[PDB]
Amino acid sequence: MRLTQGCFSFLPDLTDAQIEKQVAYAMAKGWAMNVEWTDDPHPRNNYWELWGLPLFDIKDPATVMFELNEARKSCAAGYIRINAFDASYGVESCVMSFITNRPTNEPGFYLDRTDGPGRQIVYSIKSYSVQANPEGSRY
Amino acid sequence: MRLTQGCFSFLPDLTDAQIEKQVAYAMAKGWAMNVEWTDDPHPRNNYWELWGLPLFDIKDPATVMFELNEARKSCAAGYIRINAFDASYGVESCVMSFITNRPTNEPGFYLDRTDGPGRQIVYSIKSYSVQANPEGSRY
Amino acid sequence: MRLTQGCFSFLPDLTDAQIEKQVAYAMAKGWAMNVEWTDDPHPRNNYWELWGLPLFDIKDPATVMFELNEARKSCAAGYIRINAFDASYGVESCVMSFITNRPTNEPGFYLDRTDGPGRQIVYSIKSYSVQANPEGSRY
Amino acid sequence: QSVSERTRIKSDRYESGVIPYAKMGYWDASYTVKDTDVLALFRITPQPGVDPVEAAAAVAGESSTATWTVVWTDLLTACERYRAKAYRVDPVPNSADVFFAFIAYECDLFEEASLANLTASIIGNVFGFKAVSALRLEDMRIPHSYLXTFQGPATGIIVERERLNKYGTPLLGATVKPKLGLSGKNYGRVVYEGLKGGLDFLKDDENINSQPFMRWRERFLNCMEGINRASAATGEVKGSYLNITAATMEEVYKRAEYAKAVGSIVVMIDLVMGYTAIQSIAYWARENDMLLHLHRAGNSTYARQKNHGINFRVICKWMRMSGVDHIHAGTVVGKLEGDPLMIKGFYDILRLTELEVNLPFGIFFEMDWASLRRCMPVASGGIHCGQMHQLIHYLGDDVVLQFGGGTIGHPDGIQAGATANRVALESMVLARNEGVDYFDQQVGPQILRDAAKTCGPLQTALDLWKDISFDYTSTDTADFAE
Ligand SMILES: O=C(O)[C@@](O)(COP(=O)(O)O)[C@H](O)[C@H](O)COP(=O)(O)O
Ligand SMILES: [Mg+2]
Repeated sequence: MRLTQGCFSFLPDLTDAQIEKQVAYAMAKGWAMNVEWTDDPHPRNNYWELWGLPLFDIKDPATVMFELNEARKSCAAGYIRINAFDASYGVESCVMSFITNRPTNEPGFYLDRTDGPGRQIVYSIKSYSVQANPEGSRY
Repeated sequence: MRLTQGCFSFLPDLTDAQIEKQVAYAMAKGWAMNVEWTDDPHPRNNYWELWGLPLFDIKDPATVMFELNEARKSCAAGYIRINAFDASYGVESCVMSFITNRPTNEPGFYLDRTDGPGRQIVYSIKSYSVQANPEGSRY
Repeated sequence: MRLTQGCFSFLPDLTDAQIEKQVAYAMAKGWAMNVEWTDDPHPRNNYWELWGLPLFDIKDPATVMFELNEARKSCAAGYIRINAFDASYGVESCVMSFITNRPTNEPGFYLDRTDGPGRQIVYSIKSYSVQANPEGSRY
Repeated sequence: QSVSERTRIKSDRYESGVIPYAKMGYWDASYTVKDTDVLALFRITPQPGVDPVEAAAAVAGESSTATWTVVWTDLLTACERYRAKAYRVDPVPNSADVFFAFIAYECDLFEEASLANLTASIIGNVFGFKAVSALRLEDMRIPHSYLXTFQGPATGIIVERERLNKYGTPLLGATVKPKLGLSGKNYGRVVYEGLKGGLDFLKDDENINSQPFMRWRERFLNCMEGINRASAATGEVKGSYLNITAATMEEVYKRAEYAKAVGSIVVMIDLVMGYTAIQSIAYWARENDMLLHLHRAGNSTYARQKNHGINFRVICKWMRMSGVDHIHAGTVVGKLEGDPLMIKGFYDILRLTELEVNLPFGIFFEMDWASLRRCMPVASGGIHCGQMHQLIHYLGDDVVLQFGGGTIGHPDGIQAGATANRVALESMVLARNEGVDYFDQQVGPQILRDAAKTCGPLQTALDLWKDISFDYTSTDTADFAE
């Protein structure tokens, strides 16, 4: 299955030319880009691993693509995303996150069902990849 | 084990001739037939996957059987059921569901026990097929 | 003080002839009259003493008036009112009530204050006439 | 080819795409209404070029089951049954671009005992629809069966009078003034004075809740002293509408419980609290032996104009259903909008056991009230005792006449003010019952000038205010004269 976290995951994987273009839109808006990695695709996995500090004081898109490529080569199989952060008052948050890499095969998830009170079911989402292997060797 | 959901699962697997006779009965009553697929056999898996829309304007059991047979060719190894919907005031629900296809070999379930307060057990039913492999590749 | 229960008590004490006219109004509207007596003027004295039964059958004001004066002559010093009662569906209640007689020297009431929690006060309205003497010798 | 495509719905009705609301079975010129149907009368101004039947059907459909395009999911339901029917459209008298549209909704569409749900369907979306330039809900036929799920008034006219021990004349009240700024101490003063002078009630202003100048507990405690002092001085049950209106429902209860605990006979709420808090506090009022006076704050934002909104007569029905004991319904002759015909219909809706069609009074549907109790209309806003003959004639017996400024404005003090109003009232009623033609422009003023000869405070109130009138054109008028 496709992993449809990120805001462009209903389109085909982005080319380096397309990623560079979104990175340019974000940088013209004065937002800070950062690169993040994980091999836990769970929807509740807030904190993907940081690839360096965010690239705060940076005005050339190719510098972000350069860091994207170092991440792609250095990091294990899994997912990489680029986020855009706006520190302006009243935002102070990420305002764009999209997937740049995904594994060749993602098995996805099952739904674990525990009986609660009455008819209530206690739900748990379980990644096949995460349950089979540790971080670093899941895909 | 045999999954004994559906209303005829203590009889031998229904032939196509027997299935059509039940389809023909449902459609003589004015009921809407649909075809559904799953490879999660859990008791509380309400929502199997729709094989298209329910066949509302369809007067011919043979057309229903055709969609059953097309579902059989296109769907991954699993379970297929046929339901008959009655839209009448007083019913507005399914009135007949039975299994048309079942896997060669269904490992079944185990009962997972978590200690609750006192002597209470918190129970979860776990499918072997589902825990081991993702949807589309469980049988 | 003047006890201002009843509905014409900011007007002067009604004459027999003014009472007959109020009775006429009520009889022409189909209502039932009755006469009642008390020497407890407490505002929460819901039940004054019946003088006979209500006059449901009667077709002539003079009958109510004749009963008023018989009550006047038999009852001790106190209060008499005439009530009009409407048995109609959606009423089933008194629709008119006015004082016909009141003793000359009504001392009235004092407010009796008991300390409750915090600043709250427990009020009891106390009648001078009632606390000094029993029913029948209060005025 | 693919399964989605082979199983497409191909019927005229459930094939995909937009068809008009009239061709979706939301219109039927010969539907026969059932005694269990919710009926609604709408005043519809269709946009230039939109058909009058189409707009009526559109309103039916988007207030029941429809949307803008066809959905196969209808067929999982008994969709014939759930669809509302626009079933009659007449043109509005003296206009060929405004229509009366009658719509019938099936009983099962509505959550039992929920005005929130009734209104969610009936006013939810349709007033903002583009195809319609204006829309007004004029009347509704609430069927017996739906009505029996509701409490109706907590106390109601009959039991209210019994708890008060006051039968025969309209009841009497005054709003405390100035609206804002008074300390609880001084509030308790005004309440004592007014009640002692003859008033049955005083009330907090709609916007007196709890503010820097006066916090609510101070007002309640000081008013209770004032109230009980008044009743000790008069031998009458007295009260003041203690306002329990608040931000949260927890605070409203807290205030209601406080009112109850210190012995108050009555509490008020504002309509801006909204329907769900109103229903809550109406159940509470039944269960805790409390009169519930509804001030209709905010009403005239939707109720004023004839081309668009909700007619106050429907608000009457909804509020009597929810169970408030009092509701303001206009004066005719005071400072607030009131056409005599429309006010009369409002009063009938609140007071009668049933309604018969009477188009001049704005009563479009006949309707049983299902022995739900009767709601006490309140007549308030810029009125005075020089108008008493008009008040009695227009508003009848079961009503509370409120004179905030007409009591407190009195040059000889608050007690003088109250006494003037009650003598006024009692003499006028006395006179009506005797057969006198009190409503005649000569006789009425004379009955009061005669009453003034033995009441000093009345002469003064007649001298000060007898010129005063609010002679202006109405906005909410009938479409049928008398
Ligand atoms: O705030 C006011 O103006 C009043 O206190 C009237 O005071 P006065 O008696 O001193 O004029 C009432 O709340 C309004 O009459 C309500 O209007 P309606 O009755 O139309 O709901
Ligand atoms: Mg006010």
